[PDB]
Amino acid sequence: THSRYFEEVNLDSISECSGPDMHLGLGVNPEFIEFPSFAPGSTKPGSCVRLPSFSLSTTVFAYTHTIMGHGCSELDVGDHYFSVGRIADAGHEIPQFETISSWFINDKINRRSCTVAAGAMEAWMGCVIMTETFYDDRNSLDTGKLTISYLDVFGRKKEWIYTRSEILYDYTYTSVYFSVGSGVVVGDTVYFLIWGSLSSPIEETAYCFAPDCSNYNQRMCNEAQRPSKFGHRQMVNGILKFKTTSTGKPLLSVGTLSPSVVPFGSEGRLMYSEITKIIYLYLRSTSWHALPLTGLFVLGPPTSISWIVQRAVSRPGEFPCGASNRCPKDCVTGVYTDLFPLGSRYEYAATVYLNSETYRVNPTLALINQTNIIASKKVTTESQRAGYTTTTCFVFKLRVWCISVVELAPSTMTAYEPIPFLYQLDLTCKGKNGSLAMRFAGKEGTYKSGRYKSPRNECFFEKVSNKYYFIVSTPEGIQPYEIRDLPHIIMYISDVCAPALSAFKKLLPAMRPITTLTIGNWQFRPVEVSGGLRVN
Amino acid sequence: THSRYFEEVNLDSISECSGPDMHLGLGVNPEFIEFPSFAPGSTKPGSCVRLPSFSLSTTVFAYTHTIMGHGCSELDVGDHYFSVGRIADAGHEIPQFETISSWFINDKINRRSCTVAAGAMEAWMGCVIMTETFYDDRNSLDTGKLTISYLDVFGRKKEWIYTRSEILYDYTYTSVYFSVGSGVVVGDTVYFLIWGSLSSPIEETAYCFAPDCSNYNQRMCNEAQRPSKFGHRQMVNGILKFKTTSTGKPLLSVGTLSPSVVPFGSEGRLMYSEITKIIYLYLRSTSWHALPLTGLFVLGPPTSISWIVQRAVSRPGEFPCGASNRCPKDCVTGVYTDLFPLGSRYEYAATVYLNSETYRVNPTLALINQTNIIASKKVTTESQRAGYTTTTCFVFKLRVWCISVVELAPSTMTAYEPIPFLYQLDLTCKGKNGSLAMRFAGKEGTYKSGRYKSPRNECFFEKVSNKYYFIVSTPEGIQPYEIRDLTPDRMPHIIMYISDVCAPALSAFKKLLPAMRPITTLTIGNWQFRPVEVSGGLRVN
Ligand SMILES: *[C@@H]1O[C@H](CO)[C@@H](O[C@@H]2O[C@H](CO)[C@@H](O[C@@H]3O[C@H](CO[C@H]4O[C@H](CO)[C@@H](O)[C@H](O)[C@@H]4O)[C@@H](O)[C@H](O[C@H]4O[C@H](CO)[C@@H](O)[C@H](O)[C@@H]4O)[C@@H]3O)[C@H](O)[C@H]2NC(C)=O)[C@H](O)[C@H]1NC(C)=O
Ligand SMILES: *[C@@H]1O[C@H](CO)[C@@H](O[C@@H]2O[C@H](CO)[C@@H](O[C@@H]3O[C@H](CO[C@H]4O[C@H](CO)[C@@H](O)[C@H](O)[C@@H]4O)[C@@H](O)[C@H](O)[C@@H]3O)[C@H](O)[C@H]2NC(C)=O)[C@H](O)[C@H]1NC(C)=O
Ligand SMILES: *[C@@H]1O[C@H](CO)[C@@H](O)[C@H](O)[C@H]1NC(C)=O
Repeated sequence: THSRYFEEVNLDSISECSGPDMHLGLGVNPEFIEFPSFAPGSTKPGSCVRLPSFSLSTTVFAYTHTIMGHGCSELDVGDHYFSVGRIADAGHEIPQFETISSWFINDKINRRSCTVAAGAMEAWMGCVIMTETFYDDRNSLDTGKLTISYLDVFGRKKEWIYTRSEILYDYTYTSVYFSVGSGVVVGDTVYFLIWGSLSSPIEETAYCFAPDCSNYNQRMCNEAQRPSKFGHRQMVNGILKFKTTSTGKPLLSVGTLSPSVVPFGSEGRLMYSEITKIIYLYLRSTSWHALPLTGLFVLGPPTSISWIVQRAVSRPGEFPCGASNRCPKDCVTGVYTDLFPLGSRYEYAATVYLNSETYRVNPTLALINQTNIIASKKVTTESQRAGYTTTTCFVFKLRVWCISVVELAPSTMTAYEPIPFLYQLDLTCKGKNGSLAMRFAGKEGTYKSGRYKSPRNECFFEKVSNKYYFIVSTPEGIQPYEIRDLPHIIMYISDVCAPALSAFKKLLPAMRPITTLTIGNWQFRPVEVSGGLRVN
Repeated sequence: THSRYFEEVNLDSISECSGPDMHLGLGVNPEFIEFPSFAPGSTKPGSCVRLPSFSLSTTVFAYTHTIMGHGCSELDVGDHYFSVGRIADAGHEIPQFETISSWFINDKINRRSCTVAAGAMEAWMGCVIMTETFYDDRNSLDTGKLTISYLDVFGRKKEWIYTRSEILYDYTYTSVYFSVGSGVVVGDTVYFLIWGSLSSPIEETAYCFAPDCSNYNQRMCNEAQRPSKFGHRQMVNGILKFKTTSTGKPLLSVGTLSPSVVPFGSEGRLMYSEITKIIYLYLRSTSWHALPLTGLFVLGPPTSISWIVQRAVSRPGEFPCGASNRCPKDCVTGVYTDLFPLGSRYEYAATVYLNSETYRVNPTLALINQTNIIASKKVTTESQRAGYTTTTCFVFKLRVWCISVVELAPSTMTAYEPIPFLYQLDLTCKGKNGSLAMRFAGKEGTYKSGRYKSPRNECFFEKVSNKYYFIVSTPEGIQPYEIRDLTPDRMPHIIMYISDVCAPALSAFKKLLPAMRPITTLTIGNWQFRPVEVSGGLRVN
């Protein structure tokens, strides 16, 4: 079909090379590649782009970010960006993200916690509206007023505004928020992940599975489930289901997950694999279980969740509920850092987590294997401030790629700005023999190993200010030299890059203050020259 | 539908109320509107987006920005963003910019000074390539390697690479660079503005006009033409012309402007108006003429330029040639800040200039005549660093709008980032009576006066953390208030709506100065509102 990717393949999560004989790792360190960002920046000073939501299906992908105006305030939340696009081939091994349709919402009504679900050549956006024109001092739970938007690759834009009565709730909620993590569409049913407080308790038996707590009790568990904030109402998680084959306004149903399996109802992401027929469930830890809440969710009655222990990363938060905290405590704090599953049962994962323990700073890309971190790479710097992070991986031209959008603070004129990063995960599983024990394969074929292209290590001549200069271009740095000696003899680049590269790779920390000349009359001196129009 | 904007028309012509009885100004203060930026940001921490080029024709607009990689270095210049799009109507008075086709160049060859020119349903891009695999210590003319890219609204892409011999040069150049300011397409001919050093001097006296200089000499004028940095080669300006509808590779011709009219050859912008049939020419001042170099180019078989004196803004520069030197000195420095003409003969102009004297900081939007500044507004802060600025104005639904893309520094992860700003210029011409003596008109009708919509002055109830509270949203600030029952209806439980308390609360909120609303209890009717700052527990800010 048109307006759809082709070389895009879901990860073969059967890539579980377990057993002590085989060890999984990365062959080539991931490198951030430059491409036109599908997340357009803000143009009004003060208005910040935040809360990114990215979903990838087997046909198209969808993206959404909220533009909080009036100095990055959560009270002017009516301006959003909703886009549907597709990955594409541009004649190279680099997947090129393409935006085909975009729906820039600019109405006045405040829509918060806008999540996205990429479907079959279409996308659904779930937001909620808490603003109300009337007020009653008596107890009067306002309609959740959630809006479901519908954007197709053909430019079609539709939307429905629901009330509390139209939606089928199994239990009465006090407030309903969409999890900023992406929804998922399977078959004819779109499922979104929601979280909210219930008016009355249900099981009163919290998750109460302490990861590494020495002293804990059940009362602490069920007390943390109903924090002091939100009015001591149990924060539970639920699934919103509505069918795409419905005429006009879709019918909505809500199935609330039992509080015994969900530790704390908060934001989270739903991912589904056609290769596995499994819906992996990520749940952001906004309470005490700072260790990542990954699990495998089972559709259809009876709905079942299998939580998986992750002890390689964590989410920063305020004391006493920051990283390294393992005991149940009444607290609401944390950050959204999802973990994309790279195994059939979350055996291996790829994520962009905040390395700090308390302050939400230092974004770091990392591949984990539940026990440790297989590999790691800092996004920018250690002092970099960050916010929500989302990560989604795919396969393009028999190579595993990943796109990770992270909120970064500050910005050029705003407080936050979600920026995407495309990188290659050269997954390699090798034995004790030091050799690759197995080559990961898929339906399209065996995944290729190595870099998509050889590193650029060239040397050329460049004219600046009517003067020619030798240029050594290496992946670690580019240095210009000035030719300073001789119509009797002419020359070209010939083979001077490699002899210069050999000495330039060793004296790289010294920035090569000397230059080994040639036997001929030619010679060059290392000087830094710049254009006259931009001194910078 | 079609792939062009509707209800968009050019300005000028009617803006001729230059009579001393009538003064021209702005009615409503310009406000930056939020829209999805058609300048996509960078995704690599090392590569920085820079050198924006924006062109707007009578059908579509074109944009281009260069991604300098390897730590924002001007040596890794192979990535470029080329886009063609259109304005559109979304049921509002706001001009919504729409990007139709985008061509992300990612070759390895270094292309510097990439200029764009919009026209009909397509756009042309002119870049140069100074990289050469060959080299000669003796003086040899390098291949021009001019690359002309071609992008249509249907996604069609084409490109040509030229040679020093294929192009028709009236004089032998040593180096040729495209002016970052946008080109223009008239009829079937695409005109770009180029600048460069000549191998041999034409030996013509410079512009040699004195912007209020007590002492200047003829030789001082000729010194700036041939600076020491470029090897005493006269920096001249020329026009590259190539015709569309040509077979295969289009033929390129170069017409060098005489050094008598052009003071110093550097970057510049060409803008042509269908209503006026004139090509207004901006020239970036990179020498001593710190005053903005605006002029009116005519396409006559004899090339002719008439420069218009502007004494309202200037460009920051080094100590010998700053924004206040204005007298002939041998120097090469400055910044690109073009001025979009709002008059038939550059009578009024709109720009975003750097208000500082030396450092390229403090970007400031300003509308000027030929002597002073009509109105001014800083973009963000005074300490904001900036770079190149480009500005293009138009009409949408009988309203004067302007888009200004300026380089801002620093960025989120790069050194530079071009960001656009959309604002409305409420041009009003009136006399001392104080009543509007002139209503600006156009082909579609009289340009409407006033703000595009009434300012948002709303009040509403919002529930956060299961707690309802008042929210007063005004254009100056948004304040939440805790609702409390001041014995209303002789019962604690009550029902109140927005329209019953919003208008007087808005009146009281506008009177209270900043830092007073978040501490002042607002009591009205039978309800007490207490300014309390509360946010959701998900994200603390
Ligand atoms: C999750 O992923 C992490 C990634 O670090 C794994 O943690 C490491 O696991 C390894 C075992 O797989 C631990 O032991 C290390 O083994 C190396 C040798 O491994 C085999 O391979 C070589 C050939 O490739 C053979 O020569 C050798 O006999 C082994 O059969 C050693 O190299 C490591 O330590 C030494 O390395 C060099 C010398 O090569 C020395 O200079 C170093 O100083 C060092 O002494 C090491 O012994 C390793 O310790 C684990 N690291 C951590 C941080 O825990 C997890 O196992 C994995 N979890 C899973 C899969 O469940
Ligand atoms: C080129 O642009 C300049 C800026 O637009 C023009 O300057 C303006 O010229 C008019 C001519 O009438 C002056 O109008 C008079 O101004 C005074 C004062 O008005 C207010 O402004 C001053 C600012 O210093 C302030 O001190 C006062 O308190 C007032 O608030 C009135 O008394 C008169 O009635 C009359 O309107 C403008 O003042 C003047 N503006 C500035 C900033 O100098 C200039 O005329 C243009 N040139 C041409 C040839 O058109
Ligand atoms: C302003 O007032 C005068 C009073 O004589 C009047 O004649 C004129 O028409 C009015 N309007 C103008 C000058 O635009």
